[PDB]
Amino acid sequence: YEHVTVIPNTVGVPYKTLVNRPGYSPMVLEMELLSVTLEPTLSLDYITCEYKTVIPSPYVKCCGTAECKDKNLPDYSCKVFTGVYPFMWGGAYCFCDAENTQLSEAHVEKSESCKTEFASAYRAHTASASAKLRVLYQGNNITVTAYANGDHAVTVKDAKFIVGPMSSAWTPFDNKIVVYKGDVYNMDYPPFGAGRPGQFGDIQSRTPESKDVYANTQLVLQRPAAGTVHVPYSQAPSGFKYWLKERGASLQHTAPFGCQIATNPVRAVNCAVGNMPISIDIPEAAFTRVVDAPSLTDMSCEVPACTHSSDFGGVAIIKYAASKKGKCAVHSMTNAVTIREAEIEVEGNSQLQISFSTALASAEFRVQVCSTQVHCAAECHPPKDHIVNY
Amino acid sequence: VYKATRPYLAHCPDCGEGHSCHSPVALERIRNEATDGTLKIQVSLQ
Repeated sequence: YEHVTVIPNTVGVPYKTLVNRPGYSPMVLEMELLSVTLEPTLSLDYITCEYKTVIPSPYVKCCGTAECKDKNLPDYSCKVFTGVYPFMWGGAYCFCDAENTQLSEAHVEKSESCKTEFASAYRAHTASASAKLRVLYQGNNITVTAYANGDHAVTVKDAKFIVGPMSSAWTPFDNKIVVYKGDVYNMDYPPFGAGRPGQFGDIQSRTPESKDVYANTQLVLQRPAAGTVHVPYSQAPSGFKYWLKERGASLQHTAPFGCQIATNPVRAVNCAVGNMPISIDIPEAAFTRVVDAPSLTDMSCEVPACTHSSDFGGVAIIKYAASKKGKCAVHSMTNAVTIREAEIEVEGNSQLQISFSTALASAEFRVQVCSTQVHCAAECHPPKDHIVNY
Repeated sequence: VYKATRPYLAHCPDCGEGHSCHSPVALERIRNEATDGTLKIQVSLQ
């Protein structure tokens, strides 16, 4: 028998489902989906980190004019300064008074820190939804791990489970994302070879092992001081260092629906988004016939204690007169109230105690023990909250 | 490796009281990538 139901996509909330196979005693199944993971497919565009300014010894051409050649290097800067007369500890470096030139050279590469301190630019597309669950099946807890696509059958204790498809295809990760250690950011990052100086992407490396890097850092070489051998320069400060302080709060703090964000791999956890359909093909052996199950008669219900809250604040005592000894399923016929226990051991001319949860001050509900219903009248009082820490 | 290399004199903008000199303790590069606050300082001497 195939039982089809729909539960909201919320982890840590046990849901009760009534399985009613015609000519067979009702079956109560408790279903709870712990974690819900939304892992998007990533495509690495580039890596960014703090840049490094490689400045070799300046070419001081004594009595001659140096020539700048166009070098294919990131942020390559070359400038030949005329009328230079530099000094060292033991006097002038050049024989000539005039006609001495200094060739200043500079280029930008990845810093030594790039393997340790870096941000990754990813293209996020089509999030794969996965769930961890728990089913109270035949008085025992069974764990079913399946893809929430509606086309992945997982069989546990002869019961076939088909989870999904997810009502929401949402994945907390726009098309373009940026990852730094344990933090994920939704950012429309500049493409490779389009990074601006002093901003995220001033230096771009396709992979962290890449040899040739892109660089656009506002490197401008300045004229050296009179009689001084040095390479003065003006440069836009590190875009990665600037982003580290300007990034703001990560997705773990800003994402709606109380999403928890994790890395390695990047995923949205507990993104309570939408609902989840559940299909359970329960085998014939699990079911017990109405004749084989005890018959409930002369039923009465009393509520000695009730508090309307999120947890099971209500207590109900149900008196009965059972035809034989056996297991009976307990289920609330009113959607306003939910019962904690799914199965109770029935005896004879005895009584049973149940725990229930409701939000109503005046709770009117029907309890189905096996195949017979009993009306419960409850006057539930407000809780202290206040505030609770779960 | 120090049999091939040697300490040197290089330009320093302030050798004391804001005056420039050919320093035997000239500063080359100060690295501050360490998040623990440790500074890796490069000097002209050995």
